[PDB]
Amino acid sequence: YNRMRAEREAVARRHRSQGQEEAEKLRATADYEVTRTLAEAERQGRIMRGEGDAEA
Amino acid sequence: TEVSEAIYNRMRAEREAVARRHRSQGQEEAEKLRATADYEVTRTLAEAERQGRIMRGEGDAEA
Amino acid sequence: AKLFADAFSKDPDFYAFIRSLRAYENSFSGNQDVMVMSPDSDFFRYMKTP
Amino acid sequence: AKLFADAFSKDPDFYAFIRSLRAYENSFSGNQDVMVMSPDSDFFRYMKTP
Amino acid sequence: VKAAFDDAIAARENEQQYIREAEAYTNEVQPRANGQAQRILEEARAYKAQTILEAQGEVARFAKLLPEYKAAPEITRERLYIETMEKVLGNTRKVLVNDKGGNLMVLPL
Amino acid sequence: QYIREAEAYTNEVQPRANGQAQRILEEARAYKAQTILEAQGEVARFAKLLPEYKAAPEITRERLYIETMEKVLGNTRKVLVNDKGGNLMVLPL
Amino acid sequence: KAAPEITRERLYIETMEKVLGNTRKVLVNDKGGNLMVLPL
Repeated sequence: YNRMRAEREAVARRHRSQGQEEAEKLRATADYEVTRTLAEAERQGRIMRGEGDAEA
Repeated sequence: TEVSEAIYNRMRAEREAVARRHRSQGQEEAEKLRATADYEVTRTLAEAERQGRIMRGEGDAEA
Repeated sequence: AKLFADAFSKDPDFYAFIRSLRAYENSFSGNQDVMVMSPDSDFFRYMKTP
Repeated sequence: AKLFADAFSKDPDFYAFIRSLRAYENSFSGNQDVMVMSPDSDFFRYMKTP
Repeated sequence: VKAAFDDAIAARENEQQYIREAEAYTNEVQPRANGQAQRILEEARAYKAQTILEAQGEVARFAKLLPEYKAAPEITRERLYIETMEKVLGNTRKVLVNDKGGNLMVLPL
Repeated sequence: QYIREAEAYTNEVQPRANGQAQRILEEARAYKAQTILEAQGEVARFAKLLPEYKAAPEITRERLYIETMEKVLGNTRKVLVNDKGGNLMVLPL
Repeated sequence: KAAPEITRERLYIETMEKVLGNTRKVLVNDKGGNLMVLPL
């Protein structure tokens, strides 16, 4: 009974691991996308600032 | 028993995401409105500042 | 690198001027630095009665 | 070492430039050091009136 | 061993919920980013307008001032000079030690 | 027990590092994207500026020079003392 | 190899800016011949 309990818990950990691993991966790719969107916006602002400088 | 108990937890999470999206979506719209508003405010404030400089320069030149 | 090189490969001296000035502002940004200048310097050439 | 050698062997001078610069950043990172420069230094050549 | 059995069934369900949390995070952080983008962009627009308007005003002051100087350059130069100098001299700790005096100490706190 | 105990531990860490490894990569990719984007903007801003300078290089150099100096000078402590007296102590902390 | 001068200058200014901005500086005239370190 003790030995059967130990192997049953290993399957539970695998599931948890997978879920935790999947969650991390999902958050990782989402952060990349957010960084891209913010970087793109910052690039457009520079152009606008340059126009003012040139005109000024 | 335990199956149904954990099934309810999953259904609650789905609802949260949907609700979270709505609230987050609304905040985005509000943020854009405030952003343009601030721009116009700065514009008006800067427009007056230009008129002020002219007046200030005129006085100095006269003096 | 490529982008910067191309963009600046037309007027390198001007790029050095702008980029150098930018570095100065960010370098001395902190208020924990001292600059022991002289009054006879070129920048302060307008502090002498015309 | 083998890997590094062949790679850098191509351009030895360029490897010295980047590697040396990297070392400076990794060395002077801390805020417990001082750099007593001058205005005559070539880095501050643009600090003088154009 | 019955206890461990239900725990494994709960694990599978726990995998699916974590996904939803990550999914919600992505569906919540991404809209936020879009809002933060329109803010910085609007700020840039203001910057352009601001400098342009400020430049115009300063230009106008210079224009007016210019002929006045061309009439009496020396008089204008002396007045403007003294006025500027007086301000800086009255906002700093001066010494006025004769040329003779050499070595000094800065004493930076 | 120990065998099974340590077996589970080894199993556990394995996917744990995978997520970390994938995350690290994603972070690197984001940096790359930002770098490229930042370059473009700077180049664009520079480009526009350039023709203006071509018209009045002396005035442009002067204005920009005074603007920068004023900023740095305004923050750092100044002395403005005769260079002839080339003896000084720094007294740092 | 395409643009050594332009890329070399950028790297130099870039690196310099970092170290310079993270360290104390004096900038006293080169003519100066005396200075006291006063360390711990």
